[PDB]
Amino acid sequence: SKPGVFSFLDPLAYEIWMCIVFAYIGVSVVLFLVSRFSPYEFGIFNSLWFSLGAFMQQGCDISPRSLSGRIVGGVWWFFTLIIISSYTANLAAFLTVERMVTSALSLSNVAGVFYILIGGLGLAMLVALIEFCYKSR
Amino acid sequence: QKSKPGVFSFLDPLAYEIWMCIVFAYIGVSVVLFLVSRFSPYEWEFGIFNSLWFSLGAFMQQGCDISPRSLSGRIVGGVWWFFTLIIISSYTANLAAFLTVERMDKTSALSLSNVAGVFYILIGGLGLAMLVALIEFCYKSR
Amino acid sequence: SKPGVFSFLDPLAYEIWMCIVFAYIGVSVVLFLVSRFSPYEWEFGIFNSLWFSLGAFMQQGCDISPRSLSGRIVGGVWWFFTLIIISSYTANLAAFLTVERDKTSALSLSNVAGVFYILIGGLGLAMLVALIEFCYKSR
Amino acid sequence: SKPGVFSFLDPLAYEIWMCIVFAYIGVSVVLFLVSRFSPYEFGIFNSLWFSLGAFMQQGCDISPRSLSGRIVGGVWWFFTLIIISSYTANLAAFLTVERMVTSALSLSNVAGVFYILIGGLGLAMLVALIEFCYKSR
Amino acid sequence: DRGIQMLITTVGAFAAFSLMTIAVGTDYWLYSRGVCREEVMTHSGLWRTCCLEGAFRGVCKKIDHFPDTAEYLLRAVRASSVFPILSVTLLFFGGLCVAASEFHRSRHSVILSAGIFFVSAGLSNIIGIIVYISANAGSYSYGWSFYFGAFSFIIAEIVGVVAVHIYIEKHQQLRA
Amino acid sequence: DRGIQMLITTVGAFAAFSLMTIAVGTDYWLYSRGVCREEVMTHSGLWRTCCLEGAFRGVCKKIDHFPDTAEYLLRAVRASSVFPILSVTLLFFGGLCVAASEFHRSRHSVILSAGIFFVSAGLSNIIGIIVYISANAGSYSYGWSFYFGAFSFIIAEIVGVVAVHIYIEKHQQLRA
Amino acid sequence: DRGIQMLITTVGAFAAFSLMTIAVGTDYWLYSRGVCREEVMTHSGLWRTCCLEGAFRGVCKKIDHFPDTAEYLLRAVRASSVFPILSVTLLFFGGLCVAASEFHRSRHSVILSAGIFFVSAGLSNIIGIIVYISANAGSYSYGWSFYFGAFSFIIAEIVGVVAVHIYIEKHQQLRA
Amino acid sequence: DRGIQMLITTVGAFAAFSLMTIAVGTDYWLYSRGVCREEVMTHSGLWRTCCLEGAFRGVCKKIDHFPDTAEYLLRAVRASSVFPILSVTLLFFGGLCVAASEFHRSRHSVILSAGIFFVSAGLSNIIGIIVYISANAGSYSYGWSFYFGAFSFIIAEIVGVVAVHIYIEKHQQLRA
Ligand SMILES: CCCCCCCC/C=C/CCCCCCCC(=O)OC[C@H](O)CO
Ligand SMILES: CCCCCCCC/C=C/CCCCCCCC(=O)OC[C@H](O)CO
Ligand SMILES: CCCCCCCC/C=C\CCCCCCCC(=O)OC[C@H](O)CO
Ligand SMILES: CCCCCCCC/C=C\CCCCCCCC(=O)OC[C@H](O)CO
Ligand SMILES: CCCCCCCCCCCCCCCC(=O)O
Ligand SMILES: CCCCCCCCCCCCCCCC(=O)O
Ligand SMILES: CCCCCCCCCCCCCCCC(=O)O
Ligand SMILES: CCCCCCCCCCCCCCCC(=O)O
Repeated sequence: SKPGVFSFLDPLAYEIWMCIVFAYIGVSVVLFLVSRFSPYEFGIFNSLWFSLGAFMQQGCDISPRSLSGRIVGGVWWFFTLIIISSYTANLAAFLTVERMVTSALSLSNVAGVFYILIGGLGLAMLVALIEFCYKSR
Repeated sequence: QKSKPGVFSFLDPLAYEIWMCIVFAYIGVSVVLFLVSRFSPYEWEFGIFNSLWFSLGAFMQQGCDISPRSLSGRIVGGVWWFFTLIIISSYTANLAAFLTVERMDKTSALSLSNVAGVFYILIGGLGLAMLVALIEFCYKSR
Repeated sequence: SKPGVFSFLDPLAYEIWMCIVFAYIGVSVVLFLVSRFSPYEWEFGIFNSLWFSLGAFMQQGCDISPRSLSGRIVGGVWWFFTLIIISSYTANLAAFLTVERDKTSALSLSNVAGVFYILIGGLGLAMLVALIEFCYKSR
Repeated sequence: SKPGVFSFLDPLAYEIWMCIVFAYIGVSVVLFLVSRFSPYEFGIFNSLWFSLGAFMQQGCDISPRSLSGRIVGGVWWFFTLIIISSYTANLAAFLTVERMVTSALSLSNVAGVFYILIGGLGLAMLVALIEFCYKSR
Repeated sequence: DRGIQMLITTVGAFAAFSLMTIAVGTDYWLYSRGVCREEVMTHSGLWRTCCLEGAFRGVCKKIDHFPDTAEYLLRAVRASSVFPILSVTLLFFGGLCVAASEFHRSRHSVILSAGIFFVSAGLSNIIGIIVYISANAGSYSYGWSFYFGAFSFIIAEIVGVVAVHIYIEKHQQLRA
Repeated sequence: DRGIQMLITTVGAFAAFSLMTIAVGTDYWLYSRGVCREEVMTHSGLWRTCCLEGAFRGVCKKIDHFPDTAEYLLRAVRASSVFPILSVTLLFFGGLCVAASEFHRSRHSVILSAGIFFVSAGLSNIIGIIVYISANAGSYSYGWSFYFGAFSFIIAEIVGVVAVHIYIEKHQQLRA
Repeated sequence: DRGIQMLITTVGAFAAFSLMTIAVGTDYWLYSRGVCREEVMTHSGLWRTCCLEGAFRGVCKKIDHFPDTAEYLLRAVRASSVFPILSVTLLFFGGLCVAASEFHRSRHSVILSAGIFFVSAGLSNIIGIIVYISANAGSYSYGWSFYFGAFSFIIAEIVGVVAVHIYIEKHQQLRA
Repeated sequence: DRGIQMLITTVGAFAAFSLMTIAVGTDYWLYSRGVCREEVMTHSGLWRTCCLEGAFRGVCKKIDHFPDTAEYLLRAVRASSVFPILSVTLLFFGGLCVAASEFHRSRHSVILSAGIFFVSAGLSNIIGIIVYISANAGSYSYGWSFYFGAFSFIIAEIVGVVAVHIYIEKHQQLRA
């Protein structure tokens, strides 16, 4: 069949994606909570940014310093490593069993990520305009 | 038939001995990084707790808030980086092998049952973190 | 089947590579725009935006991260894009190396020679640009 | 056959490994050179640390700021991404065509990385002692 | 914005509790093809399964939750719905703390404890969802009861964040 | 570089608009085997497909875009080619703002508006390309019309950056 | 915590040494099927293999380590078990340094030496384990002797850290 | 340490040049099984192949080389050994600059240019190695000529870094 727009999600079941989102929220909220009632800048917005960047195995501008922050961060790092490796491994499986049955990936079976990307850029520009107008008045 | 997925089946790509030696290597690296960073009396941020955090983050490929600056620290860091790269690639590669060829070819999406263990460890860690935060609070408030 | 100098591009179609380049430029420009015209603040000029985006795609992390909500949305979707695309590259390369269209060989220098040539070409270009910058700034 | 101690190098040919080492040196030296004769702390040792960390996709304490430094860094990043992906992909190939001819990998076919690790720790301790004695006298 | 913050907290606490209690009560978690006692389209919940069509339509039978330590524990935990119920309990206690805050303004920790209850309720909710889905695995769709549980989780986490902000701002303002 | 910046902006605005309009008009997007009525080599644009060798050489015919809701939406969007046209519209408005900025020196935002329009044109352009490619493949080559679209995107983004720089410099010099 | 630090160091030094010495002595590293002379269940250490059920129950025999240069070196290193023995030696020297440090308060480096010895013992221990595992597999289970080795490693590393902390605190207080 | 730095620079320049020239001259790059004109063990270089045993032993021919734009260019570049020779040339010029430095201390850029030549020589060396290996691909082992080339690369890079450090320290010292 012709690949579907969001076919890049296929390696993991819908329930895994949904639970990833919930785990993301739970981690961000607990990191925020343990950081503000701890002896020794993880507000909620920065907690969400830390967690997002951790899941994408990207940069962190800040890492937790407390023991509780570091426990939260450490388990989220471990979860991320398993889940991303699982995505890659299962995608390799789907593509190897399809080749057994050029096989270069076509724009069509990653088109959804491009649409989400450009949608995000559009949304970002809109939010920038809104925030700017709000700060103007 | 197809063995229904176990909790902790996410550990299956690597033998139990590899996992236990990863944990020992982790401790050894953290302690040597601490040692070669400190006893040098020229300088004395790589205390033991920060050493453990640096090492953990290196293994999870999450990078760092601090990097070693000495030659000894950098040797330790460098070999731990190399070890990490080989081990994680090995995990991904062997998991791909297991998912492609059944050894008790349709290939199905991973189900929540295949990764449920990692979710339980995660939520366990969040619970533990909250408990430790309460304990720290009570200690430091008295 | 002689590998071919630029055979490392084979896992992804030519259209994906060209759209990656366009997405890269678009992301860099929007990150610059939503970081600047906000007159409340005015480090994410255009050159630094391009560097942030390049490092994000190569999964090399950053010297600077966006602090605004708009910058973080842009960064977040670019991070997600990067993750999917790179995983796709690795997965499809695993497919081609597993099934020929049965033993598996180690990759030979011929399979990755193109990447070496691009690397050494970049080093040569960098040295040339350094000389030019030096001569410009010294007069 | 029983796996060899350095069997973890098998996915890439010996010539690739050797050229990776040479490319590493060449990159580090050019980064150092373009950084010291550029208008606008990459001395030779920091250049060699930046490059090592880039190849291991383990981030950095410092990134180049000049155009020439960023070109060098960019091509080294690209090279790294292709080479690491190639390693993982070919290792997946070797392990799949074996399962098609214990599921889990054994300590024996990663034993070499453990030996290199502990060797490096020993060497690090030795260098620390040497440097300490040198700075003492 | 303390008035509005408290308004959001109270409304959200009530919303989370209502959604979670309805979800635990109602029987539209899963649309599958089982039997109320031939297989027909059903609609199961946490406790009962019911027929969606045909003669026995509207007839519901207690789920035989039961027909390997791990399988046993999962089946036990899913049978009793420990975690959905625990999340309902914690939401109730969080609501009690939020209500009690106004009637006792001397002590600060009341609203903080509200926040902590809500956060904990969300965590229990997550564990419940995972257990439920995993136990089912051992075609289909999810009903509106399932999504009521999910929305309860989201709202609970939001209310927890707002409660902790109230406590933080009280201590920040008073201390300085 | 103020004068030079404005010159680059104006020339670039015109160049981007011209390239994109030509691309949307001309019929050399794709080189493929088909029939404009055995199938011969042809060339297609967004609207017409035309044979370039044979008895019917130089003949053209309207593409039948409509010979799976996602497939339907893709077919609709690619049939209207709303995105290339929207890119041309936004380039037109950006050019108009650049022209107007020369008059209303009092209001800075005019040139900023130009900037934004150009940036947005670039985004719509990229969507266009993806949709186009995604719909076609659902051998061949790309003609000069396609590359005119691509170069339009690049120039549009460059001009957007330069325009925003002009506005930034205005609001910086004003502060000085 | 100075007194407590030294108490932990001394107790830990003794514990690590005792555990590692017992582990190297006792014969419950591996549980596997073999013959100490059909093959019965047995238990092996570093040197002796002994049957634990059958006619010859309680019988023991020297392992034949030597029944491919890398294989030869592995066999050699695992036959001598140089690394577990070296770990015991270094733990002994570390303990001796800890005892001596109580006397020569003038020379700080004594306790630092203790630290280093313990750390080094840990490393040799890990090499031992890897060599052991690598050689064996070239079903089964691990006995309490193996886990004594593992716990020795952990305690050795902890005591090394504490010793280095003592030395650091000495050179810090001295500077004050 | 300027005296020692200059000593290292001169000795290293000579060593790199000697090693690279020998490598480009000698004929022990590759041990394979070809023919000097049955297949026997040979020992090829950049220009000639020779028999290592049997009757025709000591007899050397010329590598055919020439016996698909990419394949053509690779074969051309490898046939002429452009890059090894270019690396020899650049090492020669670097040595000339290093020698000329002392006889003309007025101008600084001389040693800087020495460093740049050496760095460039190393890069050419790398390209040569890659081209050579890749061209061979289109059992075997590498001889001592190959490793002479490799060591030339390493030394060239180390001399380049020392030369640049001489220049940097001269400008740093004089400027301040
Ligand atoms: C410095 C602060 C660090 C604190 C944060 C570090 C967290 C990182 C690691 C988490 C995984 C740990 C748990 C690993 C899971 C063990 C599961 C297990 O043992 O399973 C037994 C097996 O399934 C029998 O059949
Ligand atoms: C801001 C500073 C950034 C500057 C540094 C960024 C470097 C990153 C990218 C390098 C790869 C670029 C070259 C990609 C290789 C193209 C090869 C190609 O087009 O091949 C044609 C094909 O093989 C026909 O058959
Ligand atoms: C910047 C300061 C310097 C940083 C510090 C340096 C750390 C290097 C880390 C990892 C690479 C080294 C590990 C790889 C060693 C190779 C092992 C090997 O060669 O084994 C194969 C053998 O040849 C059988 O063929
Ligand atoms: C504090 C941080 C602020 C947050 C910054 C925002 C960036 C979040 C990043 C990426 C996720 C977006 C990608 C996921 C898009 C969801 C749509 C989707 O996958 O569609 C599937 C479709 O429903 C078929 O069934
Ligand atoms: C930090 C974690 C957040 C990561 C964001 C990843 C994006 C998740 C998208 C999940 C959407 C769920 C839809 C499933 C797809 C389907 O079944 O068709
Ligand atoms: C650097 C630390 C990374 C985290 C490593 C996780 C350790 C997992 C648990 C190790 C113990 C043994 C687990 C394997 C048991 C089995 O299923 O056979
Ligand atoms: C974010 C920038 C990452 C670098 C991306 C590399 C781009 C490679 C070159 C793109 C042009 C087309 C290459 C494919 C040609 C082909 O072989 O068909
Ligand atoms: C930053 C780049 C450096 C990365 C270090 C990776 C280690 C390279 C090791 C190469 C050794 C060459 C031996 C090849 C193995 C063999 O053929 O048996």
